[PDB]
Amino acid sequence: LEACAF
Amino acid sequence: YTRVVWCAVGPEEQKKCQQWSQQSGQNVTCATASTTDDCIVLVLKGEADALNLDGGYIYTAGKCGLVPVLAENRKSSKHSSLDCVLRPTEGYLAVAVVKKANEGLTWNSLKDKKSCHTAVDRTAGWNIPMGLIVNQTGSCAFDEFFSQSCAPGADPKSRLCALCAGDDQGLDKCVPNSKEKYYGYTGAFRCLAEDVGDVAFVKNDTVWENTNGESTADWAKNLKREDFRLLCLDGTRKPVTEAQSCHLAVAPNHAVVSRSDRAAHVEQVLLHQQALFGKNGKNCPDKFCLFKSETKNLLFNDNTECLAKLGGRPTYEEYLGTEYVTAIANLKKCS
Ligand SMILES: *[C@@H]1O[C@H](CO)[C@@H](O[C@@H]2O[C@H](CO)[C@@H](O)[C@H](O)[C@H]2NC(C)=O)[C@H](O)[C@H]1NC(C)=O
Ligand SMILES: *[C@@H]1O[C@H](CO)[C@@H](O[C@@H]2O[C@H](CO)[C@@H](O)[C@H](O)[C@H]2NC(C)=O)[C@H](O)[C@H]1NC(C)=O
Ligand SMILES: *[C@@H]1O[C@H](CO)[C@@H](O)[C@H](O)[C@H]1NC(C)=O
Ligand SMILES: N=NC(=O)c1ccncc1
Ligand SMILES: [Fe+3]
Ligand SMILES: [Zn+2]
Ligand SMILES: [Zn+2]
Repeated sequence: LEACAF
Repeated sequence: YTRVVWCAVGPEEQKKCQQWSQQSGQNVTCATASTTDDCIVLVLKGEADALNLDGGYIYTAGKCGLVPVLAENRKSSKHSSLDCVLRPTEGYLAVAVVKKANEGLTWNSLKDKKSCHTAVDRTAGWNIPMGLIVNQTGSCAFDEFFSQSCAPGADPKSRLCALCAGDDQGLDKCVPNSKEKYYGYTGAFRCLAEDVGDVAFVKNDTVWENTNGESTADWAKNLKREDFRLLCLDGTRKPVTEAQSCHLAVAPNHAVVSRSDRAAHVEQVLLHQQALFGKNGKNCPDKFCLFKSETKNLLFNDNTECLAKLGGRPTYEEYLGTEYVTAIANLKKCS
């Protein structure tokens, strides 16, 4: 729950 | 002003987007991708400005810095002298739907049945039901709860795609765009109507718009609401007239998102665009209707009355609401 999933 | 580049998902949204582009006098132009995720990538790259997203995608895009601009607002339940654009959005009801004739089926007997989901990662068709199911079964093996499913976006060779049918030619089986016969709200409900699946996870609004003549489409034109039942969380079954007391959750309305960068300009143009092609819009139905595409829900849900302004300049988390946000968080722990 933090990094942009791309 | 400059142009706004809309991102269409799949060839049918592309074609509709191009009609709109033409009618807007290139004020709106189009970029097209094979999936919503791909469209979110184009926007992030700055090649596209915006698109309308389901809550589950608003979450994805939000983690990436994209922001809610305007939300879809439909036929207000209550009486409101307030213009549609200013009215608060009410959220839609996520429901699990089955055939009345499928007599033994309740929420408590869903294990090993066949499921129809709008698409992986979406609010009503996916996040809500699997979140609920993972929690109740105390297992992250949501890929093995149902014997077979059509969940556009899952591995095409997996059980989750087994029930998906692809396009006219049987190509693109399980892709998450309208080419997949059982994609999205209507496609998942069709999956159920044709008895490919035992239950469909859509929203209340979908049952009504495709039954009792509300849809002239060949697969739906003869469907009747009495033949369908909603599955409540307490194990009971109810007529599709009781969604208010038999839904899985209330879901945040789809919303247009864009780069924080372009949020203001995107909002400008859309307000003007709907004044032109929206409901009672200057050029709708005469020249083009942004919110129509024949129950196919292209670019925007067909039941959309207008795109409404968002009170409180909300973050994607505030737009989605903390409850739904944690719901998604927990479900993603599973992967
Ligand atoms: C579930 O969906 C249907 C259709 O979207 C809702 O009925 C629409 O409701 C409006 C305003 O409340 C009526 O003016 C329309 O006539 C209804 N549509 C149709 C096709 O009948 C229905 O109220 C919804 N149920 C709940 C609990 O929200
Ligand atoms: C599944 O259960 C999880 C965790 O039990 C839920 O997440 C919790 O939500 C409550 C109610 O909103 C919050 O107060 C808690 O802080 C959350 N806890 C955790 C562990 O994160 C989630 O609501 C459930 N999933 C769904 C969709 O119902
Ligand atoms: C195009 O954009 C300009 C500038 O905002 C506006 O004046 C005009 O009405 C738009 N035309 C159409 C058809 O959208
Ligand atoms: N984003 N907000 C909503 O759509 C909404 C969410 C929950 N209840 C009412 C409205
Ligand atoms: Fe949705
Ligand atoms: Zn409720
Ligand atoms: Zn805020």
